[PDB]
Amino acid sequence: CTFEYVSFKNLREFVFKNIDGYFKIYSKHTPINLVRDLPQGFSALEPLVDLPIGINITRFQTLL
Amino acid sequence: YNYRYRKPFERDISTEIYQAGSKPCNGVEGFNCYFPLQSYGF
Ligand SMILES: *[C@@H]1O[C@H](CO)[C@@H](O[C@@H]2O[C@H](CO)[C@@H](O)[C@H](O)[C@H]2NC(C)=O)[C@H](O)[C@H]1NC(C)=O
Repeated sequence: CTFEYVSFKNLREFVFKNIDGYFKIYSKHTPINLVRDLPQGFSALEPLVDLPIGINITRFQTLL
Repeated sequence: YNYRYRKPFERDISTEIYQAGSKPCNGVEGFNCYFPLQSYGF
């Protein structure tokens, strides 16, 4: 509790990774034709955030 | 006695026991079963 912060067509994409207590986040957003599964093409995710929190992660869950 | 000691930029304040052997220490004190923090005699 030592840290706190505040800032189907929408395919919204993310990458998350953690290194020596830093925790890095990247993303992209697009509208799409087919909604069922990952549509064929190409685009790159771009950085958002890094948090120096120090946690030793092994699990996660989506908040519906 | 307020000061104490037990990876790169790891921190963990856990009370989980130092076992000195494969005993069922189960997080509880005993012979070969010791609390992880020790105090500096400053
Ligand atoms: C994540 O947790 C593990 C334990 O599950 C930590 O492991 C310790 O790492 C140091 C390396 O300097 C060893 O000397 C200790 O013996 C390890 N502990 C045990 C119980 O084996 C690990 O360091 C943690 N990583 C971070 C970044 O917090």
